[PDB]
Amino acid sequence: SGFRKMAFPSGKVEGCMVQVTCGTTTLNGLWLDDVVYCPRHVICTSEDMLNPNYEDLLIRKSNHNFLVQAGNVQLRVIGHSMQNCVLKLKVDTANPKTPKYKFVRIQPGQTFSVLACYNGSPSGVYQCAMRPNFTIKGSFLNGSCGSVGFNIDYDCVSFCYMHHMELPTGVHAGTDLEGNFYGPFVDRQTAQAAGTDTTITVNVLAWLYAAVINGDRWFLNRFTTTLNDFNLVAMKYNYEPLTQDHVDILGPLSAQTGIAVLDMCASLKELLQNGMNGRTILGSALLEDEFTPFDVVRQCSGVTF
Amino acid sequence: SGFRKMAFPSGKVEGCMVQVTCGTTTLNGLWLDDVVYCPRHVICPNYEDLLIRKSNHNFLVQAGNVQLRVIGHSMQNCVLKLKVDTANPKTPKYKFVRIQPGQTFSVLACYNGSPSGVYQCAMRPNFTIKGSFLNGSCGSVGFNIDYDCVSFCYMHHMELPTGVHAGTDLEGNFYGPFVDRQTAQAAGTDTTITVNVLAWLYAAVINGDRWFLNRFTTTLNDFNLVAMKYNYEPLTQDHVDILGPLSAQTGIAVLDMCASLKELLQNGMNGRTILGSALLEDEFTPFDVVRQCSGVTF
Ligand SMILES: CCN(C)S(=O)(=O)N1Cc2ccc(Cl)cc2[C@H](C(=O)Nc2cncc3ccccc23)C1
Ligand SMILES: CCN(C)S(=O)(=O)N1Cc2ccc(Cl)cc2[C@H](C(=O)Nc2cncc3ccccc23)C1
Ligand SMILES: [Cl-]
Repeated sequence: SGFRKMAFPSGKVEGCMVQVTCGTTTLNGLWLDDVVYCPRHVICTSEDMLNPNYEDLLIRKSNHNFLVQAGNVQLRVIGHSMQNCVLKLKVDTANPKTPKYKFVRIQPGQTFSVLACYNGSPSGVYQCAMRPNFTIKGSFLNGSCGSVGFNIDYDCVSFCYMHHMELPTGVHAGTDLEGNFYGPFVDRQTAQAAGTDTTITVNVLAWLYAAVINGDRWFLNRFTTTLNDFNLVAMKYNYEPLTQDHVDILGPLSAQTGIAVLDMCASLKELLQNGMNGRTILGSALLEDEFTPFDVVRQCSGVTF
Repeated sequence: SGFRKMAFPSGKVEGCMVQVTCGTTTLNGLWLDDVVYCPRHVICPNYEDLLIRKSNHNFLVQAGNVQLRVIGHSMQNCVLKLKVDTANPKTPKYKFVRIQPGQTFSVLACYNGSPSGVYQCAMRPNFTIKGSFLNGSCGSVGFNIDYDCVSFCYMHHMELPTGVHAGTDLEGNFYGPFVDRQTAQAAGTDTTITVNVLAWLYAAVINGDRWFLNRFTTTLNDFNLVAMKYNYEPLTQDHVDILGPLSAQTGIAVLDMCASLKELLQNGMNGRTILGSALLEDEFTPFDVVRQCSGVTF
């Protein structure tokens, strides 16, 4: 019993964190095999950030301008290349702690663990989600650039995010491990703001099914809804549209609890209308949207209370 | 910017998790040097005469895909210590520490000696933890990291009827009035950790959330009278002293913030949130707030 925001064990990622220095800038890098991956803005000054020509800045650098530190050991850079917004530094030593890994690009609503680092040293681990507006609500200070997001289903680490910047509202923007940004964001200090955010509907539904599995049903009602009528109501509360894919994905939780997806949608419509009235759901007074259907099946028991 | 429930990096603890099987029971063990520590209920009462029947070869210890040979066994309170033939080469610098209610720690939840998740939690004033555990999680451990030294503070033993959890320090002494056996036992009425809510209000101010600040101040005595009525723990002068750094950083005296807490308790939040929460959060200590709003590394 119990339901917590749970992150993956971070050990396989800790053994990959290194410090990357270029002139006055110091940030974090991900050391996998003989390559160190880091944000390309490590080559910029604060002035360069308004309109950086990364290609012009990189061509002026040589291998020995990049200082890479792994623990108390200096690594030797023997090559360098840019791939989108990531810099790939070829080093002379392969990381003996390299785990089994993949680079995966995620979709909004997907969750992942973040290992927040400063000076190539891990300081904390937390769980978060890719928001529908492509930002993440993280906890990052200056020096955290290069910190990574990952999932560890089985013993394979799937790297999905690398931290690049903080937007004016305090939210964060970054790239997949191939250097492609999530969202319309650029690694430029330009006037850019996160779009209006929405609630991840399929995740709130999954979390309501987790509450039913843990023995709570106070929020259920005798009604059902069509998918269209649910979306017409949900859009009015800034909830993401629920698609037929979302309904199919919730199938296993629906069969386990005995409650149809469209009946759970009717409870959601009612919670949005009435609020919680002094009650909580899994120790929360708000509707939680940072647990996917997959996270709920992984964390919760296979036997409903 | 941002404020998350953050756990310590779990790697130094992952390298210590093993699976212990004895009879039909399988649970987790902590392998440090040549000793495996696990809940004594794995032998399952009078544990000493139940233990005397067992031989070293009855305890099956598995570290990854490698079998560890048990060469000795002894009990210390509610923990079983299995002497093994091999010292753990991944043993970190460590201490066994007993924590107080209100203190926080990270839990590495494991099943079959394999870590599956890490989360942050607090020792409740009623000595239970609101964790997330299924059958097979027994032996999972709680810890803090103070530089490069892991301080082990908790070992999971059982789930109570309300879904909350009970366990021991690494010397086998339970937190709370619990016993390791199937009997009628329940968690006492819980209270809110006042010094932790105050720390979290200071974190909200640091992150630019000031709607709850007011011009008023209060006395420690008047605040405690009010707090006792909302099932909040008494605030002591030690708590006030501990909040000193956050008081100087934000410019809000601890009794000035206590008056904000008083108004929140009597009026509610009125449709507003603080750090994305509609409830007053009590699982961040003053040190957690200073650490997360400063970037301390391990
Ligand atoms: C607050 C962000 N700035 C305006 S900044 O510090 O001047 N700035 C501009 C900037 C622009 C583009 C890119 Cl790709 C990176 C950056 C840098 C940046 O975003 N780094 C930070 C990252 N994460 C959390 C951060 C919290 C605090 C400070 C800095 C953080 C550096
Ligand atoms: C619900 C607890 N039971 C009644 S039990 O499963 O029959 N039971 C009895 C019992 C008695 C004493 C002691 Cl020290 C341990 C236990 C066991 C126990 O607490 N294990 C569990 C631990 N954590 C989460 C658990 C979730 C689900 C089940 C079991 C969990 C095992
Ligand atoms: Cl995805």
